[PDB]
Amino acid sequence: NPRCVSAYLSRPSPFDLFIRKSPTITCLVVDLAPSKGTVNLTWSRASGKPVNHSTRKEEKQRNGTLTVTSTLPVGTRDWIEGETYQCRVTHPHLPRALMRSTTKTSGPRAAPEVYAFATPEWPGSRDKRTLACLIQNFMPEDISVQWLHNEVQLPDARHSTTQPRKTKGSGFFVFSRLEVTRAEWEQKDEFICRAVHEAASPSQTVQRAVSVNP
Amino acid sequence: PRCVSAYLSRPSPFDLFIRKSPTITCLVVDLAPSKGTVNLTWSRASGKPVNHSTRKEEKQRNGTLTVTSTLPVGTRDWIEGETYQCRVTHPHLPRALMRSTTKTSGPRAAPEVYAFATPEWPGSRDKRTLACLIQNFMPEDISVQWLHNEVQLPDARHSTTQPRKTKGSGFFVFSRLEVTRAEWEQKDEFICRAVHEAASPSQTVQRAVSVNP
Amino acid sequence: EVQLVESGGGLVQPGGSLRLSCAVSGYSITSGYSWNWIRQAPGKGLEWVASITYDGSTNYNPSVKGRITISRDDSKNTFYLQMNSLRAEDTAVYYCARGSHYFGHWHFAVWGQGTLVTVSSASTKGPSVFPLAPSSKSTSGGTAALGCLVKDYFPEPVTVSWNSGALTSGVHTFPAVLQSSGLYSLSSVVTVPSSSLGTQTYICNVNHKPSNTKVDKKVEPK
Amino acid sequence: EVQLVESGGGLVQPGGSLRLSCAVSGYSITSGYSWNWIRQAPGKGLEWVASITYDGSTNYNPSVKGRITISRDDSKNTFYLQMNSLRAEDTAVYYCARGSHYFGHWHFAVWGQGTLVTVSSASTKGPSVFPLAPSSKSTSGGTAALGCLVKDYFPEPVTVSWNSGALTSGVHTFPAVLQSSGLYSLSSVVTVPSSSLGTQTYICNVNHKPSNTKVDKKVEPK
Amino acid sequence: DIQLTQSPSSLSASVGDRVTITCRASQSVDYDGDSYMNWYQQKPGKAPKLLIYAASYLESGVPSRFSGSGSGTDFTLTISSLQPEDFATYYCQQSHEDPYTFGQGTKVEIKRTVAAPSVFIFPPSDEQLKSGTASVVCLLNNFYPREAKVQWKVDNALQSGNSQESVTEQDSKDSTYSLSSTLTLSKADYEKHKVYACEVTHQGLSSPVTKSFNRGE
Amino acid sequence: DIQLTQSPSSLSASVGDRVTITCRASQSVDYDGDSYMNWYQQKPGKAPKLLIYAASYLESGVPSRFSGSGSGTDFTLTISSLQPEDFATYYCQQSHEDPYTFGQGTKVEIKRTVAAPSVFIFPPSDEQLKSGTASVVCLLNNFYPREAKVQWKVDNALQSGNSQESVTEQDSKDSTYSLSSTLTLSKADYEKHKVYACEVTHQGLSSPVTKSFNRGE
Ligand SMILES: *[C@@H]1O[C@H](CO)[C@@H](O[C@@H]2O[C@H](CO)[C@@H](O[C@@H]3O[C@H](CO[C@H]4O[C@H](CO)[C@@H](O)[C@H](O)[C@@H]4O)[C@@H](O)[C@H](O[C@H]4O[C@H](CO)[C@@H](O)[C@H](O)[C@@H]4O)[C@@H]3O)[C@H](O)[C@H]2NC(C)=O)[C@H](O)[C@H]1NC(C)=O
Ligand SMILES: *[C@@H]1O[C@H](CO)[C@@H](O[C@@H]2O[C@H](CO)[C@@H](O[C@@H]3O[C@H](CO[C@H]4O[C@H](CO)[C@@H](O)[C@H](O)[C@@H]4O)[C@@H](O)[C@H](O[C@H]4O[C@H](CO)[C@@H](O)[C@H](O)[C@@H]4O)[C@@H]3O)[C@H](O)[C@H]2NC(C)=O)[C@H](O)[C@H]1NC(C)=O
Repeated sequence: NPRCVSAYLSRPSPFDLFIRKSPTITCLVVDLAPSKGTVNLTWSRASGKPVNHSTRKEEKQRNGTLTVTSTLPVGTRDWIEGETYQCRVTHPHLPRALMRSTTKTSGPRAAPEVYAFATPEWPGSRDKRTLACLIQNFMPEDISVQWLHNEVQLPDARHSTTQPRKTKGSGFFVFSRLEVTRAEWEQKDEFICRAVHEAASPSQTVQRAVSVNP
Repeated sequence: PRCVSAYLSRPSPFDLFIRKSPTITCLVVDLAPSKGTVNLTWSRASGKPVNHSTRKEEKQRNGTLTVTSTLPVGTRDWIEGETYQCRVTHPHLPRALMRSTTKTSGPRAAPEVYAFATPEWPGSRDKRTLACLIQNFMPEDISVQWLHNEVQLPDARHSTTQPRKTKGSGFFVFSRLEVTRAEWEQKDEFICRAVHEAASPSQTVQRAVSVNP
Repeated sequence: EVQLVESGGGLVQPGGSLRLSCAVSGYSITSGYSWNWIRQAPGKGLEWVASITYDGSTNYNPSVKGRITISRDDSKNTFYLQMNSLRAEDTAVYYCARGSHYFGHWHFAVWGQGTLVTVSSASTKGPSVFPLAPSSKSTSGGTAALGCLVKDYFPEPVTVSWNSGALTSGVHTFPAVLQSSGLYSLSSVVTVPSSSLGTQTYICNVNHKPSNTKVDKKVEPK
Repeated sequence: EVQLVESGGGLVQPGGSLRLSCAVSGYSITSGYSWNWIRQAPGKGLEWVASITYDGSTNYNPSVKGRITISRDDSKNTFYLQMNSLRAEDTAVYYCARGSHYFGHWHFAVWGQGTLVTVSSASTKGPSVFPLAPSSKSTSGGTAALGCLVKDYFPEPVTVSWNSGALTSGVHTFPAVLQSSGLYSLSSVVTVPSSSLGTQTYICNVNHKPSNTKVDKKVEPK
Repeated sequence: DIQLTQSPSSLSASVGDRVTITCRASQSVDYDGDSYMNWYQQKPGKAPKLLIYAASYLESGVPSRFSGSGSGTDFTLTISSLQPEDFATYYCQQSHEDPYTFGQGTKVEIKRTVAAPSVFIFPPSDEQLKSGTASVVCLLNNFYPREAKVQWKVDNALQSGNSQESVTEQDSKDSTYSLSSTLTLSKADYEKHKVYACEVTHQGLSSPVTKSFNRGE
Repeated sequence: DIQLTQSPSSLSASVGDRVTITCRASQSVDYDGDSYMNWYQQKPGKAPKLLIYAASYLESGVPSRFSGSGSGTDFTLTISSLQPEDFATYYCQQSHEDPYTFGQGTKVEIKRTVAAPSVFIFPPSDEQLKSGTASVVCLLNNFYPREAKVQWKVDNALQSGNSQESVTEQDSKDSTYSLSSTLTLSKADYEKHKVYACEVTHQGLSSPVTKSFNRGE
């Protein structure tokens, strides 16, 4: 397993883009050697406008490699108009610089269909139940999912969301999994599965409620 | 950027417990076609001979070559904890690559199976979507099938996610199956079946679901 | 998507002046990017002429600097090229293009179709349009050839379409040739199923903007 | 230096037999290296035909194999190509070449100039040689053009020299053209100072081996 | 000014073949770890299209068979598998120093199998025959290679100095050419004679082809 | 058998420019750390000359501006600084497996400045007129580019179907072409008429040039 220095550049999450209205993009560089020098990581915009102060972050990994990230805030309108942002990575040990670019993404648009389910009780799990959410037939593939219980949004660490996979049609689908406790559904037996997607009209939101005991 | 990488899989629980014809596959990625072919060889810790592997090469969209080798293994050999090794040599590497695989060790827990159907709504009248949540199993090796009318549907009719960790100790997966009106009118019962070594007996667990209950 | 459309081209007298305009749509020319003029004289290579960035900074090629001006009209989302003391060597197709930025340098990622500027002491003349009639037994391929002769015009260009753009397949519009008279001439031809000669009507639509000419000649068998 | 000269080419009937010989000088064909025949059909690429090593080991191209034989004569330091059942496809320029060895593989480091083999049922015909006389209509300023018309021969080739090889600069011997008569024709021309027309003698030396024709035509002005 | 030289000036290659175009700069266009040379494609009648910027980065929507390399003063554009629609002139262009400058261009022609022309002849229209001039047009359609010969014969009397030719660029789908030959006569001379013939010679024709008509029929 | 494909099929480049030829083999010609691909140069009228053997090794006496590279199935010949004498057809050739095979060849032409032809005309010899035939010859000497037009006019009557042309290959020193046009007549028809003219049109000529003579002088 040789370690190859690779770079990645994400798009803003629909949540940061449409809800918090604080969109950001992140340049991720992996498989760096700690004992080697540090990388120079710079940004550029197609419009020629200046870029904002990005926030840099480095992390030692268990597999003995270094991970460098740079997060850049972008204008909401700028991004949506269809601006192109670029990240460039240089290292004296790297033969050739790395460059990745990101943009709005174009193509057909379809709002997501949301379905929420609760698992029946299992022998053993007296006080645990699992909630699941199917979100499908949306495009493009960018989508954000949150879980709300008692009108407050749960921490992102409480639930797991799969990556977008292609349907047999043209759209995409994702699954979301949320483990809940008796204390929670007894306080209030309503859990909201919310999806944020650019094609959802209006306010880029679609959601469904589910109950353990209906 | 081009990174020469090698991977070596374990047998699917289906091939292992049902077909009783388990195989392991050594995958090599990011090769240059005109640079000649790689040498891919197998080995066993016991020293016993390896069966004839099937080699397979395919050019990729990104202009690289992908080489795979699938090796049939004895069911009893594997379950008793034999170790199989794959080695890749190329004149240009020139340090060889080696991957190894063996029976899984650790705690074992059977999978819990739940199946759900999406409600009817205009647009999806002649189609419905079935979903299956399989969770709290370990180890992560698992194969999933869908059966309708007691015949097993072909793979590729459904999509199955890879195992991720629960908040507990087990793993989970999701399975998605689009079904047609013609089928649930023929028979409104669809089985989501999981094959897992900790499932008692016959390494099988399943759950049924109906479009119109 | 961004679109760029040039206008103001055509015939100009030697020593005369030139005003080209680039109408931009889909993006605001004050919002970003660079905005350039590039020209291509007949049978020759490309020459960058002038540019204006979104913040108003201008730049010119020394080859033509001093008789040249680039400017913009924000309300019209248009930018302009002004040239004076024109010579025959200024005869060229003038493109406008939007430059995209990459770490301190620009590249021309989006172009317009370009407009022809002709410098000559000749007069404008609209074309005559004559039909090239298809024959009986025109082809063994069961296909028939017909066309329009677009004769005696100046300057370039003329544009030719068939059935108002409905018919595009099989069409060959030949390059204009300068006749000894000093006027241009070309033909546009199309192959069609001979079975359709009775049923289908074939019209060639000829436009010569310099002379404000627009003609629709129906080509019938004989 | 090693030198290879092939001979035996010329006209051959279809189904007839062919012997080409490569006389080698400067090196002994039993001392080392491989000795090969390579052919080049008109307007097509090169095809390796046969080889013989210094120890007599032979090799053949299966494409042409079974109707061919390669051999040698040490006393004459020559090696030969024998072909039977000749076909129109065998019409080609045949080269002999010495292959040099490199770790189990050979490459052709020395070549002969080649000989043309023409397969046809027509008969050989020697050329008529006519002068292209220089005159004021063939004089530009200080240079005058003169030449020889080599007409009606078969098969190819003819060889043309001027003043027995003394005059080479400014000489242009054109490719032969097949006339409708089925016979070949060409011209050889040379430009010279018009001042030399009175003083200097110009002789074209025409050779057509297939018919054993040898001509020396003096070209005089006017 | 930074001068750019391209080679070859022109080339002919078959479908599926690799094409290589070189650009040399009079001075280095390197700056801060990147080389600022751009590549453009200009098809007939169209404006230049950006293929590659900053030496090796592919513009969005551009086929992957286009690739760029090089640095300093030495740059290379590669077309890995040539296609009929790739018929164009390719330009390199430096954006490192003002004024921006282009190379002189490289013409890429497609080599294909020989194809004889379909020949057509067109009498002058009755409309034009009211105008004073008579134009007889001969069409050579869909042929290759570009080289062709057209002879006009009025009552078998060969014509010269009264005809003009025009040739299309190579077609982007089948890589053929088309040619038009226009014979220009006075109305008086046109009516004075009966037979009008267009004789075509081409590499794909075993025998010269003649298309003709009789005036009045 | 190993098949070899070369590209481009043909190219035109200027003196001093880099030329690049690619050779593709149907299977690998590698063995024991070497690649057994050879490159040859064939100038007009001459036999092939070895430039490179085993992919990258320069044959003795070959200029250093020739270099080879590549391996497996991918090979490249480079001419770093093209010279007029480099006008030739270049062949790749594999020596890895019997039978040895050559590529189809790549023609390298030199691009130079335009040069107008010097036109010369030659009446038939008295010697030929006794054979019954009369050949009139027109010479276009040392011009560029290759494209030229030659018209034969006998007493101002244009000729066709009774003339043939031949063109030299590009000269190895000044990269020009020369052309001959031969008008063939019977003695009877030749002695019938008075004026024989050769009209030449070329890109280097502002006006078509005519060379002619009167029979008997
Ligand atoms: C040592 O350990 C570290 C940490 O675990 C590893 O770092 C990981 O490296 C892999 C690749 O080597 C990274 O995976 C890639 O991530 C890209 C972006 O990932 C993030 O993006 C968002 C926001 O964070 C999340 O959705 C996502 O989960 C990640 O957080 C992807 O763009 C890549 O996509 C891949 O798949 C797609 C299609 O599925 C392809 O189109 C792509 O080309 C690509 O193949 C990819 O998934 C991972 O993010 C890294 N993690 C961290 C924390 O840095 C080292 O790899 C490991 N090294 C060794 C030698 O052991
Ligand atoms: C050109 O295009 C090809 C085709 O897409 C790319 O090849 C892929 O390369 C990536 C990484 O370079 C491979 O990703 C890895 O696949 C391993 C094999 O798992 C598969 O096993 C079977 C059979 O395929 C199935 O279960 C399933 O299809 C799996 O994909 C994985 O084991 C790897 O796991 C990684 O992720 C986990 C967590 O997510 C980590 O813990 C691991 O350590 C590891 O990082 C990984 O997913 C991919 O399989 C290749 N696909 C094919 C078809 O060969 C080339 O990479 C691409 N070239 C370039 C330059 O991008």
